[PDB]
Amino acid sequence: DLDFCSDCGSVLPLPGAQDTVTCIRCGFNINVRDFEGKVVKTSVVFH
Amino acid sequence: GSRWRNLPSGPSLKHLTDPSYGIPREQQKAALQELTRAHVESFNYAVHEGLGLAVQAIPPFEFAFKDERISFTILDAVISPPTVPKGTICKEANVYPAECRGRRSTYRGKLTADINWAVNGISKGIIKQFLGYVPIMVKSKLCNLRNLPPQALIEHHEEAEEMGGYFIINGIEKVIRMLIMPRRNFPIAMIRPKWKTRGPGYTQYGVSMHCVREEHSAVNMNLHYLENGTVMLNFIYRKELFFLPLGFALKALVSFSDYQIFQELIKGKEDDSFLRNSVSQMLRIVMEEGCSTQKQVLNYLGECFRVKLNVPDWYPNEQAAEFLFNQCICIHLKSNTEKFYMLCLMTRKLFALAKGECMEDNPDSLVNQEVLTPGQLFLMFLKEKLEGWLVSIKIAFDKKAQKTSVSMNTDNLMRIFTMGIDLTKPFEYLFATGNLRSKTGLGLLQDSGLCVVADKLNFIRYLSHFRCVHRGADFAKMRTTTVRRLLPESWGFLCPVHTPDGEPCGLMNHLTAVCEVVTQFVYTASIPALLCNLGVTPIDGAPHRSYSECYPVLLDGVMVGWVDKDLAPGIADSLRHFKVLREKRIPPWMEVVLIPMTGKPSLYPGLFLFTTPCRLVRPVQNLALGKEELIGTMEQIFMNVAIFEDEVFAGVTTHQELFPHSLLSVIANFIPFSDHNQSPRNMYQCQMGKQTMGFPLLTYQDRSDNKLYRLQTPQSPLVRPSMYDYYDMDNY
Amino acid sequence: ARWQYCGAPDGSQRAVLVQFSNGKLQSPGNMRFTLYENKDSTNPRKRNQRILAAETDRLSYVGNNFGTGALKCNTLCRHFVGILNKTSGQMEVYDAELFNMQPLF
Amino acid sequence: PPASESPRFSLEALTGPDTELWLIQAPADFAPECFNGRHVPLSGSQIVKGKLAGKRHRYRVLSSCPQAGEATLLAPSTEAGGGLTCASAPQGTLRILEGPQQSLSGSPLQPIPASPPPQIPP
Amino acid sequence: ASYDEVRGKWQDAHLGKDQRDFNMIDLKFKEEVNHYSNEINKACMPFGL
Amino acid sequence: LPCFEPYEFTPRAGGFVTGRFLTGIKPPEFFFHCMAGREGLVDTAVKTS
Amino acid sequence: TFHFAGRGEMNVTLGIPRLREILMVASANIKTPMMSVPVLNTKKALKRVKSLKKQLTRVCLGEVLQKIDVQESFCMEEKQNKFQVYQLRFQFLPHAYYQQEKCLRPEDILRFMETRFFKLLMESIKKKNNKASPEAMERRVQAVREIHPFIDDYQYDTEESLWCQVTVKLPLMKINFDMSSLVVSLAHGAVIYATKGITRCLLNETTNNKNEKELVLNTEGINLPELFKYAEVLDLRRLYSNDIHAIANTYGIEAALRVIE
Repeated sequence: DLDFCSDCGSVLPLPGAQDTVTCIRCGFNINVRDFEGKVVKTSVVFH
Repeated sequence: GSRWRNLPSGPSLKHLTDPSYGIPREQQKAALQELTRAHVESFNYAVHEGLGLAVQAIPPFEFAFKDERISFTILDAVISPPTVPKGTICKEANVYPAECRGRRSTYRGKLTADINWAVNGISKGIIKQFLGYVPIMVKSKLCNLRNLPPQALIEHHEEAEEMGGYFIINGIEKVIRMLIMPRRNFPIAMIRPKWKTRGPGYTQYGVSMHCVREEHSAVNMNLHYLENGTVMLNFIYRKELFFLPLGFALKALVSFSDYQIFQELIKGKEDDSFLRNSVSQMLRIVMEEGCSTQKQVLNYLGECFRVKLNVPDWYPNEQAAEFLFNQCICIHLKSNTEKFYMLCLMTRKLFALAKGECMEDNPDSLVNQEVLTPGQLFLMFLKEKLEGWLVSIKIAFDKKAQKTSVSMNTDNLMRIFTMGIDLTKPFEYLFATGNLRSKTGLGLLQDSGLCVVADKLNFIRYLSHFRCVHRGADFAKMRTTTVRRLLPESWGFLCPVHTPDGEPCGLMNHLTAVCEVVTQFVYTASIPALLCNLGVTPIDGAPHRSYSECYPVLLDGVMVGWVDKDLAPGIADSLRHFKVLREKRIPPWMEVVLIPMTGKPSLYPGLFLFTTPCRLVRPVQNLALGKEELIGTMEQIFMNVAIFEDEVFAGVTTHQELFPHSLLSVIANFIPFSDHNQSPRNMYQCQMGKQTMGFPLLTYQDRSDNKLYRLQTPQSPLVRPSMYDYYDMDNY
Repeated sequence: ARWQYCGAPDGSQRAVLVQFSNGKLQSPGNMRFTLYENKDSTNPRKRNQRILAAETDRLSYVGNNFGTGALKCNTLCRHFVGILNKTSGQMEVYDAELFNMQPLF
Repeated sequence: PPASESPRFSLEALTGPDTELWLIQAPADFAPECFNGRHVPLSGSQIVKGKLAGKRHRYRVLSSCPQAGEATLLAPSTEAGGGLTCASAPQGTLRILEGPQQSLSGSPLQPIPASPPPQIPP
Repeated sequence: ASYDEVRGKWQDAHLGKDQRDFNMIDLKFKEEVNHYSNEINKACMPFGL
Repeated sequence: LPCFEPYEFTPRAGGFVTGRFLTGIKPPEFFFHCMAGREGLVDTAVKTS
Repeated sequence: TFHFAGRGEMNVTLGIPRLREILMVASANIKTPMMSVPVLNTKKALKRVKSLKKQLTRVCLGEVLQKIDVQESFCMEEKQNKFQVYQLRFQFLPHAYYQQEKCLRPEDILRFMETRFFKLLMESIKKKNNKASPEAMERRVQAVREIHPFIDDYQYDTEESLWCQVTVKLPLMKINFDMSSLVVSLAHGAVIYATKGITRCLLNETTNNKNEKELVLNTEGINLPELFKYAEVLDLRRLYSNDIHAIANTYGIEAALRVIE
């Protein structure tokens, strides 16, 4: 779930803030309220 | 295989009583002679072509003062067969070894160099320097006995059946022993607790790789695996271990904007949701420090390291970074993009390990262990030692502005070239003792007992002494039995009854009788096209079925693409054909191992090829095509080998061992009725027989050796094993 | 499939294709491309050099047919284009050129 | 500089739903003219015997719909002043390979004589 | 069971990636076969020397 | 050992030598035997010291 | 030449080190204090002795946990784009399995789970940031949130008692750690209930061809004062330790000898 490609150059830094998310390279900013990437995790590993 | 097409069928004595006993033959014996192909073959290739590609990597060096860019370099260097200092009138200005033994002196060589005196850019001079001497392995392409027939031998009073391969330092005969080091250019997994404690958040896991170049110096890699989620690189240069996260390397390598990196280092496990997060996390924690573009990260790394790397304070901060990068990371490749893909495949394996999809490949078998020849050690010691001569000439030139004398710019070359930095002493030392007084471990972990004096008290002593791998003197005080118990795979590449019981028991093995180390390099020229003009898809193309199921195809240090589920066995069989028929530049020395996907924790899947030197290999017969075939250590584990004819089952088996006698070494093949005996007796005798006292040798006037035990009236023994003749032992 | 070969309509331009090594982009109906032909029409190592540099707002992609930065297939596997007409059932075959792209900072 | 190719390349030409776009791969040397007037499978793999200036060459070809849209065709645009734009996803891919000629599995097996019983006493 | 019963084959296989189950089958097999030795070296010496 | 199919069921794949010292042991079983001898002598020497 | 003796019965330090610690060290130092314990061969003894075994076992947390499941992201819709949340579930092994062995019930142990896990997790978050520096169940869970505001929710779903699901939220300033595995690094560390010192007590048969069939059980660990509470289903007269020091202070020195020998 990397913030993928339309305008920036790099990995878009984490939301991790109060405002909407820029880039470092070109500065193309996008809405902080877009991402809903839902993560799943570990499992049966204990017997 | 054709070499063993003439074994005797039951010995005889017809040959002790013929009119021809006594008159020297013309073609000296074949087998006995090739019994030491490896030693002289390597040293052969060393000095005639090895320091060819091994002087074209010493860095241009001299920088002394006055804004000068003098960069004097070696154009060529060579060695010439050993002649005599000009005698009063020496009739023949050549020296033969038999002379060197009598007078307790060495058997040397002549070293020459071509330095170009580029005066801040090529201006002046190419001065030849007489560096020093070097010893010469007898009967290489550098000793006067090169290519002589037997009579020309006995007239020189050297014994008729010479095999050579030793050096002569003051009469003694020293031999370099073959050691063992891991596989060449391979990502071998590993687990170990001792790693845990080097810093914070180290797990036990990781991968490894031993990388060696043409100009044979070596480097050792390591990628740990953090629990946090990041992956590191832990290498060492010039005796100090270094630290570097993965982000800096995968940015500094190729400009190649990162989403490339992510989408490529993620091959088809898209379902994961911790892997990709760890990936993105790396990519961020490398971005927000001081750097955005490629030159930027280079700038940063150089600014950090040029304090330790000790480059000239002339150069910019990025040049030193780049200099460092391609001197200690994935050397064998000599490019960048392939350095990238190598790092990629390494980490993919490391992950699929730590998550537990594969099985931890043993780093202790013979499936992952090969052999160092004396040529390697020799050449690499030499190439290290040249640098020291350059830097010493530097201080020799600095003594000028130090003594505040005339710090000259040119026409002082001759004088400033005699410092007293010769190469005699450092080489006489390495052999005189066996010690390795040096500055680089050259991949090795030890430095002593490297060449030990071959005795002459018998003929069995010699005939073994030249066929003896050993695993390094450091593994002796250890108590674990796992370093001695014969793994069931070493069948055919080591001898089970020949270990020298005592203190260095179990380790100081000897080779089998049907294995030959590989020492002829090939032109790796047209094989990738050959791969790709079949099913193999290009490396970064659009692979028609490119996802979780597809095999990488490494090539002795080169990614070449991917193959899919249907093809891999078809490709492996086709290359089987095109080796055995020996058709199109496909060497016979080649291994074609494909490891299928078990769906279960097992060996890492793949399909691997090699051509590199220094590997064990032994012939077998094929039941598909009549011809005989060569098998590498790695690809026995997936073959069916029928020992006797009575076993051969149609459709399931493929090979047929040549003769059953293979398993044993040669010495342990001179024992009679040896499957009846009990094993510890076999071993006791293979130790004993070397101790005995029989007919050592003919010329009792050549050698002033110290102790020669002789037995007046020896006799041929009546009950004999076939291989007593095939080596014509009866002369001794 | 009726197989008809036409060669190249001009002889110096095949069917140009663009494969980005980073997946599949979303609205490539917005992009403009830059084809580069080496003007030294004599030297067969330079007469044929093509640089497929792709200006995009996020990634400065570039494609080529040379070096370790190209696909060996362009040098070891030819590429064609098949134009199959569903009406009369004919495949139109030209020469086609693949190029692999890399985004420069 | 984008020039003027066949009007069968303009993106206005390929948008026909009755026309198909197909990407093909053949090794460095496959000369196309042999296939002329020949048939190529549209799904599955069929060995063909091509005649390139009389010589009989045989090739096994792959015919299947691609992994989803691996790449795009650039097609001359009339509105974009020659600036090249993307086409649709091609309807299929063709891999072409010369099927190995005269290769059996290996053979029937081969025997060896048996030594053991030697001369018994004189 | 067949002589290479794909079932038993796969079982022995997967457990080969463990220690304790493999040791269980090890010991069982051992003390299974070790009652042909007592019928070899007993119907033999010292009754037919 | 590189002579048998993976995961056979003959006890030969174990250590069940059958021949004796008056008729000869076959080629394969000659290897296992040596393994055992080596392990034994090692344990002896170490426990002695 | 390796022994063929030993049931699998916690064999203790072999070889010279035992000799050294007896003559050359003489320290407490013991690796496995396997005490000896006979049952005074009464009649009933059974309904008492097996319950005794059970209650003198020791079960920790890391034995009974079977699965962990996390779903951790996305916190923007909870009224505002705020501290990142964690969806979380535990799966144990079915009550029938352990229930026969350990004398345990899945509900009160769940109570201990909710009781301790949460002060525990607060400890764990604390140390991480330092190193980086039913209406009854309703009142339970809302007090959880009370004495720990960070803890948003808790749901012991009542039917199964074989699966629990919580839901948390803490600030997104600190960077994520092995959370999915910090549940694991705090699982093992916990022990539910255990007598002081002793862990392992087992039960087997005596010997008759040796002596008069005095049935024995097999304990491990030295806390003599505790053994007395069971006073009527064992033989506290023929009772010697493997330690040479646990009995030293409880019985004497003439006590020590026979056991030394």
